[PDB]
Amino acid sequence: LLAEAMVDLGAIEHNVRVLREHAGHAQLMAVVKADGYGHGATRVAQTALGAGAAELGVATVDEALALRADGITAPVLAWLHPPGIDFGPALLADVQVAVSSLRQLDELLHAVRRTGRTATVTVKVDTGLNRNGVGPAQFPAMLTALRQAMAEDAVRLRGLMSHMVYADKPDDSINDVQAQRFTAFLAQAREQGVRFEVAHLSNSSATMARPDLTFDLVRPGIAVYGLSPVPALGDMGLVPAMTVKCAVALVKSIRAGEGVSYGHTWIAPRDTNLALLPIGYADGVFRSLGGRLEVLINGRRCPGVGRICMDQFMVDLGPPLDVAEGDEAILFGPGIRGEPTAQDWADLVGTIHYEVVTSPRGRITRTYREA
Amino acid sequence: GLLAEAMVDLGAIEHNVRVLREHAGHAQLMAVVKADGYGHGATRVAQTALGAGAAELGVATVDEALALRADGITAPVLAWLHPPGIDFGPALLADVQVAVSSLRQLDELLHAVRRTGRTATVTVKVDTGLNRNGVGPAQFPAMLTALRQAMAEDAVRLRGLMSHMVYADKPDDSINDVQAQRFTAFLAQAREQGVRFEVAHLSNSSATMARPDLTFDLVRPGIAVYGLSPVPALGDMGLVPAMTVKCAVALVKSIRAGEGVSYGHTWIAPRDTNLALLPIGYADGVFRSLGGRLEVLINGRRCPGVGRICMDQFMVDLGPGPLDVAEGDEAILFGPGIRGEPTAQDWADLVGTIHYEVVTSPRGRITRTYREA
Ligand SMILES: Cc1ncc(COP(=O)(O)O)c(/C=[NH+]/[C@@H]2CONC2=O)c1O
Ligand SMILES: Cc1ncc(COP(=O)(O)O)c(C[NH2+]c2conc2O)c1O
Ligand SMILES: [Ca+2]
Ligand SMILES: [Cl-]
Ligand SMILES: [Cl-]
Ligand SMILES: [Cl-]
Repeated sequence: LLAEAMVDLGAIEHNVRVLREHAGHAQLMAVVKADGYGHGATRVAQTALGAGAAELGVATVDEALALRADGITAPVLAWLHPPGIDFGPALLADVQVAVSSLRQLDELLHAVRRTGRTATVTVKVDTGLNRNGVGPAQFPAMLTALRQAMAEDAVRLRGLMSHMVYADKPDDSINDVQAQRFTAFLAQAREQGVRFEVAHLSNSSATMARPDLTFDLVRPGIAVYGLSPVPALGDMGLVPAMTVKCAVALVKSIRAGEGVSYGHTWIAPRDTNLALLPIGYADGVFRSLGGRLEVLINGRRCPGVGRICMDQFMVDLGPPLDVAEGDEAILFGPGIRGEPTAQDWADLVGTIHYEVVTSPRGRITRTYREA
Repeated sequence: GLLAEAMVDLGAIEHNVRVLREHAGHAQLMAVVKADGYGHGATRVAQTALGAGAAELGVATVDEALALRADGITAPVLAWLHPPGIDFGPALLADVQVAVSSLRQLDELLHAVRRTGRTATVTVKVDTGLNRNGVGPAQFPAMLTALRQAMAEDAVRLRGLMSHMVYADKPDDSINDVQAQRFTAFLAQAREQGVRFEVAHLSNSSATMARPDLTFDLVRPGIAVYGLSPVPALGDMGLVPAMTVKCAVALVKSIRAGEGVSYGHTWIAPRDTNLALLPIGYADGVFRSLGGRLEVLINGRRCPGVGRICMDQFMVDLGPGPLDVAEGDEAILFGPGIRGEPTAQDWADLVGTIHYEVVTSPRGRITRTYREA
């Protein structure tokens, strides 16, 4: 292969087992939206379920239907629905739907009547993010509609959910505030004669660092992929599952004073040897990494030199060569062999590793190492 | 009923190709459609460019060429980036032109000619200063002697000499003239050794539009085909950006002064206002670093992003004025600018990159669609 994003399903399994230890008695919903954060939703889901995850979480019904089409029968919850969605296919495919407004509930109920299939409903409430959750003042009307719908077997009241303002800051008191607001939502439900089967608030950071805030289920995403939910703490016992690598396509001699790549932004201070790596920013190698990233080749760090192009970049091998055409360059991975990590890229680019792992594409073929 | 789309206006593609052809003068035009047409769709852009006067197509890899051929493209296609040890046989059998950048690569190609019995239509990619891949002056004489023997037995047709410019976006710089002179030197070496190339090409979009004095037999523009200016400091250069990225407004909501929005509450409302949720994010190619910087166009008005861009969504501020946005309305993230929307260059400026990277970013939920010419 020209380049690959190898997903170690053994690491996925390890991470899920670590998360289950932190979750204690709470069931685990593995979040595999965005094609498993770039790792492959279906393969990650299968591995996570086999390692004891109880359920799957995705953003869209489309993502849930793709899992269903691949043979996944485990519970799948979808929580982001565009205007105009037809909930009918979700119902016929036994996809759970989280509603975040009375309009969405009414839409879902019309679909229940049309398909004849009871909806397994979760309600998504806002406890601070201020995105699409139902707000406190609108919750009672939703409870009343839900209770009436439940009283005619139109819905099963499965879940109450909300999402944390901090993905990476377990010590901030907004975590505590959100949990208290969540408890207050549950008290509202009680006052309106409504009981949810399960309630869940926790992302990876809360699961691993705020077990005192865990409700009935946890909903980890980033930690399933082995990426630290609190980077300042280190790897938190997780193993990043994605390794991005590519073959050395060319080894070329350069004389001192020669410029390299567009604009000649790098000029060789010495006679040296370069490696051409045939992936670039159209493949997810952020152009801002130019002149800052390093790769690992035959156990040695080799720094990028010159601009990242659309489909290639150069690294400096130094001055007799220990690298041949066809040898493997590791761009990032768990770090086991000394390679950079997704967090290293995030630091260089000014982003977070979530964005790093949803970047590889194009010539970077996704592959799998079995557990 | 798409949640989001990258709408490619093929009438813009046609316009841009006709503009490039005018600038090309006496030269023919090879449309560069690598990286899936710079994210615009290699096959659809290729078909349009060919109908608007493009003579040939250029891609990086044989794989890209084979995808065009599989889609029914029969026009000339040149591929110029090959991994070591490639089997060139499939390229030969699919009538893919091959640019070689080393003597070793020529040997691989001739080995494939021997195995398949199919003549290779060869271009030599020479190094005139980029120092990436390309045959250097030291190796070119040996290359010519080898090509002459291969041509004599009809193992190769010697189609092309090519090189690539160090500056994609600065036509005035003297290195452009230096590279053109080095390129002429390669051509003169070939002529003196009795090796005739049918065509020579050096010009990218920048050179094609701004340095007609440096044009050889073909020009090889990419970025300007997609309407993106090859010299941003000169403006749109008469081109029309062909990609419009847009999405449906998923939610409109009011918020109160003092409330934070999105992860980390990095934006706190200074006043009561209305927000819209746009259901695409950085996994769809909306660079996270756009957060708190970008604006979108909704019903003719600029609406700034507020709070962090999430994996699959972000919020924009509609303001506290009379609400003129409904769920299901169209929000334009970038486009040619005709309606006052931001451009890809605007994104490039905000995040510190180039529009080349902007247009190869949209993906995921952003479905590629086409408006016919
Ligand atoms: C051999 C060759 N010839 C013409 C073009 C077309 O170049 P542009 O007209 O400037 O788009 C390209 C494309 N180069 C891409 C652009 O971004 N970075 C790159 O490496 C090319 O590799
Ligand atoms: C409803 C819901 N529940 C759990 C998780 C899992 O969160 P995490 O453990 O931090 O990966 C997410 C993921 N949210 C994001 C990741 O990147 N941008 C985002 O908006 C989520 O939307
Ligand atoms: Ca409307
Ligand atoms: Cl959501
Ligand atoms: Cl929310
Ligand atoms: Cl050579």
